[PDB]
Amino acid sequence: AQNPNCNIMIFHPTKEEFNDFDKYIAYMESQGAHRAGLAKIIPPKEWKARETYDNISEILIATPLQQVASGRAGVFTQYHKKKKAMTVGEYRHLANSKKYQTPPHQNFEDLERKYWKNRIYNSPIYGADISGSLFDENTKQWNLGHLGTIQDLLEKECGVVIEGVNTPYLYFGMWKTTFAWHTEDMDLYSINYLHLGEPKTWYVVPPEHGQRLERLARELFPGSSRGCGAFLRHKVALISPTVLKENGIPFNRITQEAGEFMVTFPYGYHAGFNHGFNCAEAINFATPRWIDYGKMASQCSCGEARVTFSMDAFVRILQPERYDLWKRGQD
Ligand SMILES: O=C(O)CNC(=O)C(=O)O
Ligand SMILES: [Mg+2]
Ligand code: NI
Ligand SMILES: [Zn+2]
Repeated sequence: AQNPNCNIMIFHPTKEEFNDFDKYIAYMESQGAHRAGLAKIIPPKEWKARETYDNISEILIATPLQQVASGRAGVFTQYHKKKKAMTVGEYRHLANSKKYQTPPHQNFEDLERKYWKNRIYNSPIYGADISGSLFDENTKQWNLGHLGTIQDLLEKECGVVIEGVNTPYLYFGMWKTTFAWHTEDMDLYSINYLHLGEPKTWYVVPPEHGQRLERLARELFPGSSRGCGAFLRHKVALISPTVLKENGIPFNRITQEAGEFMVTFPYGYHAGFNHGFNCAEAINFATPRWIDYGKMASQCSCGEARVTFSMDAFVRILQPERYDLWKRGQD
């Protein structure tokens, strides 16, 4: 078996290898990359997502989210308070302010220490989940707005034709902005490109060990666990690397820099934080190997996780028994 310790793998495709997205994903899996839950892909040196970022300040963040924490430094939840709209130029100036900017630090490890020590004491503002793309339409390779759709993958593998669409989302981050522990909707893949700015640190649990993270989460967030059988779908819980190590949970970490892709694999739990002002683009995707994970994915029926139009069809086709109760949660 390839990559039996489930290490995060880093790939350096040539421009020739960068032509066929599906083929490259299947290659990475042939090398065991999925066992980690996360891989890094460094694009060929000749490739570019777009010519410049010089004109992005006019994008609107309609609903910036203030991420307010509760708990202790290593075990906390976050709630998202909605704020007034602001442009990306306004948000960048806020991120660079004395109140919100990245502190002085020695290197990524010192910064990671400072994040886990101090995150809970601040409420950074995250411009998350903004439909749109920053890839130039002329970028033909690994353009996250031109990928084959999940509905077309389900049709090709299973014959069934369903409604729904599959589009990217932009994320504008600042120091301490945080993504809670989660897998993707319907345990899909994700791909994330860091267009610009400061890094993003990721933590990941191997898919084969995801249930160990779930059992710890039930112990650490026991009222949330009684409220919902899949409360990590709410995307609010944080657990630090120190706490994961104290509880024997297998995990890995890696820092993504501007210009780099990350792929998350089906049922790869991940969490992380931004080092400073940045912009990422991400989208979900499927391969044939996902189908079985989609059939088995947990679902939030408490009603909190409240997810897309397109996920309806996935549930209806892959999980017809759940259909009914999951749509009672979503209506
Ligand atoms: O970048 C972020 O805030 C969150 N992104 C993801 O969880 C992802 O790409 O799967
Ligand atoms: Mg603009
Ligand atoms: Ni994700
Ligand atoms: Zn729920």
